[PDB]
Amino acid sequence: IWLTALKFLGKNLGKLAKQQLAKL
Repeated sequence: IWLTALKFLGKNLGKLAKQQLAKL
């Protein structure tokens, strides 16, 4: 479930993208 995890990690990835936005 590596490609899947990438989605979660992506969830973690974007959730982060938000941390970037919030600050922006």
